[PDB]
Order: sequence, then C-alpha cells, then structure tokens
Amino acid sequence: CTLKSFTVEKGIYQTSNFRVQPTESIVRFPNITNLCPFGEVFNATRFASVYAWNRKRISNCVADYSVLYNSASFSTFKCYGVSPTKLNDLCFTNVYADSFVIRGDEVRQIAPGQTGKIADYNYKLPDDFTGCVIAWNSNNLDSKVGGNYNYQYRLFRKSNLKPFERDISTEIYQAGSTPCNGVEGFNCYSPLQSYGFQPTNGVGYQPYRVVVLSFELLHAPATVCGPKKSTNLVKNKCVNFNFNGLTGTGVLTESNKKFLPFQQFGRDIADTTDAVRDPQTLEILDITPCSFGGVSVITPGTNTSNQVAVLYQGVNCTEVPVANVFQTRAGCLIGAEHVNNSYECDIPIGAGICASYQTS
Amino acid sequence: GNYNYQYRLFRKSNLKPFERDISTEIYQAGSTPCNGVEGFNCYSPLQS
Amino acid sequence: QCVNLTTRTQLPPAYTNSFTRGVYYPDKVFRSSVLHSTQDLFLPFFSNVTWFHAIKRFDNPVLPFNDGVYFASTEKSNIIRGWIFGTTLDSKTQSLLIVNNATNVVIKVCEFQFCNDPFLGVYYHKNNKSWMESEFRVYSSANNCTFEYVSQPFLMDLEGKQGNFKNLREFVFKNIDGYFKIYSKHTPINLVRDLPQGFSALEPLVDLPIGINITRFQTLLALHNSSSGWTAGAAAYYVGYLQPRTFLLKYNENGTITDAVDCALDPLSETK
Ligand SMILES: *[C@@H]1O[C@H](CO)[C@@H](O[C@@H]2O[C@H](CO)[C@@H](O)[C@H](O)[C@H]2NC(C)=O)[C@H](O)[C@H]1NC(C)=O
Ligand SMILES: *[C@@H]1O[C@H](CO)[C@@H](O[C@@H]2O[C@H](CO)[C@@H](O)[C@H](O)[C@H]2NC(C)=O)[C@H](O)[C@H]1NC(C)=O
Ligand SMILES: *[C@@H]1O[C@H](CO)[C@@H](O[C@@H]2O[C@H](CO)[C@@H](O)[C@H](O)[C@H]2NC(C)=O)[C@H](O)[C@H]1NC(C)=O
Ligand SMILES: *[C@@H]1O[C@H](CO)[C@@H](O)[C@H](O)[C@H]1NC(C)=O
Ligand SMILES: *[C@@H]1O[C@H](CO)[C@@H](O)[C@H](O)[C@H]1NC(C)=O
Ligand SMILES: *[C@@H]1O[C@H](CO)[C@@H](O)[C@H](O)[C@H]1NC(C)=O
Ligand SMILES: *[C@@H]1O[C@H](CO)[C@@H](O)[C@H](O)[C@H]1NC(C)=O
Ligand SMILES: *[C@@H]1O[C@H](CO)[C@@H](O)[C@H](O)[C@H]1NC(C)=O
Repeated sequence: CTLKSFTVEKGIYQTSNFRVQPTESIVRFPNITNLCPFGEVFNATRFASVYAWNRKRISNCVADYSVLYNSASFSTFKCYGVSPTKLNDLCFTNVYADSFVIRGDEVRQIAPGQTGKIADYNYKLPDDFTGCVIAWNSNNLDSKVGGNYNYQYRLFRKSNLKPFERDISTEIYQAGSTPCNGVEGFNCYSPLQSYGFQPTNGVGYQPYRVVVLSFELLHAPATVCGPKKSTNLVKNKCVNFNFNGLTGTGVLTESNKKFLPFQQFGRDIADTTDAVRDPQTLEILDITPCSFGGVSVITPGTNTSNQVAVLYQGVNCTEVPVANVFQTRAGCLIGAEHVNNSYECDIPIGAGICASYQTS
Repeated sequence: GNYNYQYRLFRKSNLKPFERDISTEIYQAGSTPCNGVEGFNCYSPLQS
Repeated sequence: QCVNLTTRTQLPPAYTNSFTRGVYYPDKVFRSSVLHSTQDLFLPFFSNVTWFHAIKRFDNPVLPFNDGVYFASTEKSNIIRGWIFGTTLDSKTQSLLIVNNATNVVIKVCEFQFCNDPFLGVYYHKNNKSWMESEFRVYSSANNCTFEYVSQPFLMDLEGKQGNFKNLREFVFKNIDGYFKIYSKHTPINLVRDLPQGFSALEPLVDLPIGINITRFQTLLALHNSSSGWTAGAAAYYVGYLQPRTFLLKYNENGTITDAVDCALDPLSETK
C-alpha cells in the first residue's frame, strides 16, 4: 500500500511509525484551604429583608458550592451565566453576596428584566446580569406566630433606582404633587411596609431565604472559585498528568536530584520539561517519554515468496506485545531465525547484522 | 402573553451537530435522584 | 492625633555604585550546570544608587516609583518597620501598608489617612530594654477597605550594637499585571558598611494578587525617646531603579545561581 504498487523487490523498507498507547489520566493539586465563612452567614441569628439585604464582599478564599448545591436543603435555583454543575471551574476576582428574606409570591420579579413591586423600587438587576440566585423555603423560623412585622420592604419609590443601589433612607413618600407637612399627612406614605409571615401561610406566602452571588471579571486577577479534586498517583506507566496546570504524557519515576524548595519544574538544555514536584507531598519525579520508533519490513522480492520480517527500531522488545525474536543494538527483529554461521551480506540491518533467504 | 413557545432551558450537557430533543422528563439539577415528578431539584427541562 | 518631628537633618543625595548587585531568580524553574539568557527588569550594573543617611536625623521624602525598585539597608535594633504604596496617599485612593512588627508582620490594602510625620515610635523604658511601642501615629481609621493579610516577620534582634553588622536586608519590589511581587534576602557582613563585592541571589518570597496603580512610595521607620526628646541611633539605606535588560546567568550543578553577566555593558560582555 505504501509503495503504491503490486510488486515488491528485495530490500528493507520503512513505514508505520510506532508509539505506545497511554492507559489513563490523572490530576494532582494542592490541598483544600481557606474556605469562605459564608456558612455562619447562612447560620446567623438575624437575616436581612429586601430593603437592606446583606451585601458582602467575598475574596481570597475557596467557596464550596457542590456540597451545598446538591444538598436537598435548597428549594429553587437559577444560574443566569452558565450551568451550575461546573460552577467550581469559574474563578471570580470578587463576589458580591446578597442575602435576604422575602415573600416568595414575588420571586419571579427577582430575575432581571421583570416588573413588580419588588422589581421596580428597591431590588433591580441589569439586563446583562450573570450571578446565580438561590432560594430556600424558610417558613419554619422566619415566620412569627404573632406576625413578624420587624421585616420591612420598600413599598414605594418615586423613580426606579439602578441595580445594586440600595437606599435605606425612609423619607415619607409623596404619592401626590401636593406638599407634605408634618410626619404624616395627605398623600404622605411610609415607604417601608412590614412583612407578614406565619405558619398558617400558604404556598408563596411562606418566607424565602435567597442569596444572589454576582462577581467581578478580569479587572483584577480572579481569586474565588470552587475546590478541585485529585486522584492517587501511579508510577511506571505512560499516563497523562496535569501537574500545576502543565499537561503531559509520560512515565513517572523517582529522582535522585534535589530541587530548591522554591522551584517546581526541571528542564534540560533542550528546554523541555522532565522533572516535576508533586503538589500534595514534597518529592521530585522524573518524566520519561514512553517508547516510540518507526517500523521496518524486511522481505525478499514478492516474485520469490511472501514471508517477511518486522524490525522495531530502538525498542526493547519485551515491550512489543503492547503494540522467533532477536534483539540487536538497532532494535528487535521478529520473523527471522539467527544462526551461528557467517556469510556475506545480502540485506543489511545494522550493527553488523544482515539477513538473507536460504534453505526449508 | 404568547407563552406558547418553549425552549429547553435544562439538559444534561451540550449536543452534537444537527440533533433535536423532544423528551420533557423532569430535570436532575442535584446529584440526589428525584423520585416522582416533584421535590428538590425536580425542574421541568423547559422554560416559557 | 498627628505628631511631627523637629530634630532631623537633611542631606544631599549621595551617589554610590553597587558593582555587582541586583540579581534575583526570574521564575520558579530548576536548571543545572547550564547557561541561560533572559530579558527582564534588572538593576543596571555599576549604576548610581542613591544613599540616604538616617542616624534625631531623618531623611525619608516621597520617592518616585516605576517598574519596581531596589532597596537595601543595614541597621541593628530594627528601626525600620515598613513602607506605604499608592498614587496620592490621601484618603481618596486605594493605598497599601507594609509594617514589620516583632510579632507577625501585617499587610494591609485599604483607604488611609496620613499625618505629616506618621511613624511608629517606641518609648524607651528603663524597666525593659526592648520596651513596647508607644506612639504608632499613622491613621486611626479611614473606611471600609479591600485586603488584609498576616505573615511571619522577617528578622529579629530588637536590640544590639555588635561590631559586625550582621543585618544586610536587600529587597526588590515589582508590580506586574495585578501582582505585587517581593524578592528578599538577608545576608550578614563583618566589614565596612559600604556596598560589598561578590555575588548573591535573591530568593522569591511572596506575590500579592490585588491589582492597583502604584506611582509613589515612602519608607516607614520608628524612633526612640531615649534622649533629648526624640533621638535614634545610626541607620542608612540605598535606593536604586530598575531597567529592562538582558542578562546571562549560570546555574550550577546544585541548581543555585553562581554568576551573571550583563549583555549591554561593554564589548567583551556582549561577545561573551
Ligand atoms: C448550618 O447549620 C446546619 C445545622 O446543623 C448544618 O447542617 C449540618 O451540617 C453538618 C456538617 O457536616 C452535617 O454533618 C449535618 O448532617 C447537617 N445537618 C443535617 C440535619 O443534615 C449546616 O451544615 C450548617 N451550614 C454550613 C455551611 O455548614
Ligand atoms: C464603603 O462604603 C461606601 C458607602 O456605600 C462606598 O461609597 C459609595 O460608593 C458607591 C459606589 O461607587 C457610590 O455610588 C456612593 O456614592 C458612595 N458613597 C458616598 C457617600 O460617596 C465606598 O465606595 C465603600 N468603600 C469601598 C472601599 O468599597
Ligand atoms: C551540592 O549537592 C551535593 C550533593 O548533592 C553536596 O555534596 C555533599 O556535600 C557535603 C558537605 O560538603 C558532604 O558531606 C557530602 O559527602 C557531599 N555529597 C556529595 C554526593 O557530593 C554539595 O555540598 C552541595 N553543594 C554545596 C555548595 O553545598
Ligand atoms: C520472476 O523472475 C523471473 C526471472 O527473474 C521472471 O522471468 C518472472 O517473470 C518473474 N515473475 C514475476 C511474477 O515477476
Ligand atoms: C530489556 O529489558 C530487560 C529487562 O527490563 C533488560 O534485562 C534488558 O537488558 C533490556 N534490553 C535492552 C536492549 O534495553
Ligand atoms: C552457537 O555456538 C555456541 C557455542 O558453541 C552455542 O552455545 C550456541 O548454542 C550456538 N547457537 C546456535 C544457534 O547454534
Ligand atoms: C554617577 O555618579 C557619579 C559620581 O557622582 C557622577 O560623576 C556621574 O556623572 C553620575 N552618572 C550619572 C548621573 O549618570
Ligand atoms: C492609575 O494611575 C495612572 C498613573 O497616574 C493613571 O493613568 C490613573 O490614575 C490610573 N490608571 C489606570 C489604568 O488605572
């Protein structure tokens, strides 16, 4: 097929370059670390309303999501940027966390580009919003038997405010153009109205505890993203590895060399990576490429016979099955029987070894 | 409100070129399986 | 309160030359018995480093900042404590504070207000030679801020006047694409206080991922109440500016830098 002909004459040919096939792949990265203390916020004494929802800055920590996400302790969930399943893989420079408790009957107005009492006066989101919004049913504790009127919400507002621009001043709202005189008067309203949450409330009237997690992109280096896993290392196999973001394929072996406690990567004069420090345990490993070499076919002319021999170059042929035998300095040759007798060369192989056709 | 048009907001992952889905079974956002058709993470795979 | 000093002396910028200094590890890579060539920001050889004497006698103006800086000081009893970083440093732009305590050093990135002479003077007490600090008057509180960090301190010996100044602190500060990188080394000498010959490598210490525009900085040093009101001992330091150049470096067998040469100095160097 290679020679593009139906006749082959005496002589060795080269083709079909050979390389060992890897088995599996591995990942190895530093231990879990300063995880963010957002749990105490979720497990706090007093939670916020929608007029003054808790806005907090989160940075310089890892925020565990999957354990909290897949836990059944949530009610509804909506990520607007990407699939939540890979939330751990996107890193945020800084996270704006917005935690509050409201009545679920207006939860549809939480989403950006929605109209409602809570989506027009106090709580707003931009059209290009990205952050994820999570809500949990919380009628058990937020509700009060006598009516939890400590909670309040911005009932009124003259002009709609920009997203994330909370106003906590409670100046007497002027419904009409008539001037307002005194603390209370005609066309004078209290902007904040008290929530009513009770165990006797039905669906929607049950309070919802909601967290919205927006974040800033690329103006400063990303810092906050979920934890990442790893698998136990293996040795003496041509495998794939992702060490400190460097992906490679090779065989891992122990090393007698000693790095400085600050360098991680070993390089040669040819400027390629050959020694790596494990991130979990402090040790130094050498990387050897798994074997590769072109194949040679030795054959008399197809006029004579059809039997052939195969030579693997630069391969110890204890490693041939992973793809009569005889090893020479040029590689391992199979299909031919070597003899103690000596003749003149007919077809050369190398290192003084020549092959020929002779009787049987 | 012409909500007559839907779109598959929820799916396992991306798809090959030139395939379409008709199945509308309950989504599984959480690793915990959702028995029945309701509960936590038991979302419909469509949005209006 | 904002206390200011009256007993200090101003001196013209003294000129000195390092003859070998300003070499650090450019990255985290192991190389053995090899010669490498790299292009990066280094302190030019044989340059005009500026010498400031702080011996009662203060000399700490605001110095320009560009492409990092090289700061080297020898001093015993630890009168130097840190620095500040920013562009206007007046309660309206993000500011950075470095201050080395005998306890764990603290790193802060916040808004800040500053006095005309802010410092961390320690009142001398006859009861204990290493008395606690008294007047640390830099700021009370500006507002909500961004970044806080704590780490172990760098040196020791709050007191001592040994004949051989075992304290040589060399630092290089860089700020690249939102990372503030610090390279540090602490080496002793037993000879004259001037810049030594020889060769040494500055191992990397830390990088802080905040991301700000820094254009000016100022050093922070403490002060004693020992005599005549406010009088300190003897201290000095040297400031030098970086430039983009290509260096040739020699990694030894053990993996440690042993020699370097500048490829823009003289024809012999570049033909090397
Ligand atoms: C908030 O408090 C609840 C109540 O204890 C925590 O829920 C428990 O969390 C521990 C942590 O491992 C689990 O072992 C328990 O099984 C949980 N309780 C139940 C009933 O399953 C919750 O974890 C706390 N929040 C955070 C972020 O830790
Ligand atoms: C500390 O909080 C104050 C109050 O929210 C912040 O000042 C406000 O910042 C927003 C965002 O630019 C402005 O719209 C307001 O006008 C600011 N208020 C005033 C009175 O000027 C301030 O930015 C916060 N500091 C930090 C470092 O985040
Ligand atoms: C570089 O490493 C070698 C070994 O990897 C060090 O050689 C050892 O040195 C100690 C003290 O001089 C001897 O006790 C050992 O017998 C030496 N072992 C070998 C194998 O040489 C060498 O000291 C290191 N370089 C420096 C500057 O210390
Ligand atoms: C084989 O070789 C002989 C002589 O060299 C020739 O006559 C014959 O045609 C050849 N056969 C084929 C199939 O090439
Ligand atoms: C092949 O491998 C075996 C065992 O690993 C060894 O004894 C032999 O010397 C090797 N031969 C070559 C040519 O590498
Ligand atoms: C070649 O001769 C040696 C020595 O006589 C013997 O050990 C070996 O088995 C012989 N090999 C063959 C293939 O005849
Ligand atoms: C460096 O300092 C020396 C000594 O003061 C001076 O002669 C020389 O001109 C200076 N070179 C500069 C400033 O480039
Ligand atoms: C940061 O400071 C620079 C230098 O004065 C100035 O352009 C501006 O104040 C800031 N620029 C950017 C890009 O942040």
